Amino acid sequence: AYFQEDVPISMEEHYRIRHVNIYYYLEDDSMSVIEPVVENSGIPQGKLIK
Amino acid sequence: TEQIRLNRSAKYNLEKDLRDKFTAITIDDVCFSLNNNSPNINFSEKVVRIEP
Amino acid sequence: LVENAKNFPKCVLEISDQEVLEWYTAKDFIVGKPLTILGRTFFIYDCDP
Amino acid sequence: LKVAQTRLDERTRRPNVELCRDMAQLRLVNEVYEVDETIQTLQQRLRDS
Amino acid sequence: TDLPPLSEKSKWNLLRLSPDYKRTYQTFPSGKRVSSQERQRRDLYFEFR
Amino acid sequence: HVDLDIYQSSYMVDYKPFGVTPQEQAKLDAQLQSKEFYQPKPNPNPKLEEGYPAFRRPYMTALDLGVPGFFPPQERFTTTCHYAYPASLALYLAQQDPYWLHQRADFPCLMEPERQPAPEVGKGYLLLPGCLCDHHQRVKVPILNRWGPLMPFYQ
Amino acid sequence: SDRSAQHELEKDLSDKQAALRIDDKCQHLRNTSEGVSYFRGVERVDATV
Amino acid sequence: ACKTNTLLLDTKCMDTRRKLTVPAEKFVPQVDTFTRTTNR
Amino acid sequence: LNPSEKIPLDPYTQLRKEPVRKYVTPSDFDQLKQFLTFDKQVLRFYAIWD
Repeated sequence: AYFQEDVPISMEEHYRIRHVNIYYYLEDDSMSVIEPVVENSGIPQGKLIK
Repeated sequence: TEQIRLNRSAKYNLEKDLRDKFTAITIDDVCFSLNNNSPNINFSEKVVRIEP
Repeated sequence: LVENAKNFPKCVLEISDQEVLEWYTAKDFIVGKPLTILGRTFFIYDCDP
Repeated sequence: LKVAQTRLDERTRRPNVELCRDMAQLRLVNEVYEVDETIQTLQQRLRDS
Repeated sequence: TDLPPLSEKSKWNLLRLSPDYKRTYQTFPSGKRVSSQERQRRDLYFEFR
Repeated sequence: HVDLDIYQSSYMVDYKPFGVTPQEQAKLDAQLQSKEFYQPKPNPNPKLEEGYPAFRRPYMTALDLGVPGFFPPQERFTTTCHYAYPASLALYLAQQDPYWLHQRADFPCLMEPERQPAPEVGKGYLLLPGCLCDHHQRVKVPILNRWGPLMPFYQ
Repeated sequence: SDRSAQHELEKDLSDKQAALRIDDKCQHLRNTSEGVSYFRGVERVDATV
Repeated sequence: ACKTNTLLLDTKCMDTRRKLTVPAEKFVPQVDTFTRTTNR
Repeated sequence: LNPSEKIPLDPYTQLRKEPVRKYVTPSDFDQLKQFLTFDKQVLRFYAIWD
């Protein structure tokens, strides 16, 4: 899935589209959300939600 | 909505079983149709596996 | 020629490949139909074996 | 419509000498045509409603 | 689901930066290979090394 | 035991009447038509040299990015039409399919079969039921429901 | 010669066997049977012999 | 009814054609249908 | 399962992509080949001017 963030105070863009993966663990009915690292994006990426 | 979901699951299992039944019937028809004077009649093959 | 022939100084520069769009060519010379060269309609009689 | 198209696809698989244009084949093609016309008529009446 | 469209700046830059976009031997408008000495002359056509 | 090219002077061996590869010949020739009959085409897509204002015709969002050759890809009897009693879909099919009845537009309920039982003798027709006649239309024409004797045993 | 005739008959029997199996499966299909889907185009595809 | 009449008549003619092949009228010898024929 | 959809791409990353440093070779129907293989061949067409 992808979610869109408005970005202010930037030269170029006024929106983002960050790519993220949602895992659903059947064993206990849990969920996790992880953002795979993009090469030169200045966002600190990784695991969005535990 | 939940009852509909349950019906979908039962239908899915039924279709799966129907597919295996059709394949088995086809194989049995081919086996029954064989005869001594038939093409593709061939000897055995040697392989030992023990697989349940 | 190119549509940009409007700003081409014909009074100085000769017509060249940088200004022509198409060339007269054997697709146009085919027997039985006329073809205009320099305002001469030049109907094609016939041709060689 | 689904079942008619499935029958036609399956009968396309017949072997070389058996790949025959039979009256059932003609009838199935016509049936697919008619089902499409029926769907179009129903959609027309829906828009009118 | 609501996304804003791209500007002309962005569209031109994406076309220039596309993985598939390619250039050629800098032909004439008519469609002829441009001479290497012509390209050597630093004028309307340049060199691409 | 003797050789015959001896009796050939240098004049002929020099002077005789005038008498690549075929694939090269076939390839080279298709490359001449590829020039001789070549015609340019508009190539309807904004290119880099035209500039920014040309890049406004195709509308795209960030959804469309990534497609190869980056641009958005470009662009019999019907039952909707009113029909009377003898005109229907089956009447449209009444000739192409293995039945070969063709309407006679003068007398709408008189169809003609292509496969007639005896073309040497005069033609025969089939009659559609119902229908309607005006001004008595005096044509006495063959109609045939089956082929056989005039007085059958099994009727 | 007898071998040649029998070979021809054997090919004919095998082909009719496969064709009969396909035709049986087509005849016994039903409206909500397993493995029924859309096959748009088969009403126009015609590669008979 | 007329189509049935032929099929009833024709079955008679097929049936009467079994007056041949009687074991005393002909001598069919034994036949080896169950075989693996060797002309391959 | 619902029908799938295509995921939008990040315009910033597309802008930050590096270009195609390559080139495409031309045809070889040069004037040399045309001269060497089509010498001594001319076409004569009779015509009238009214």
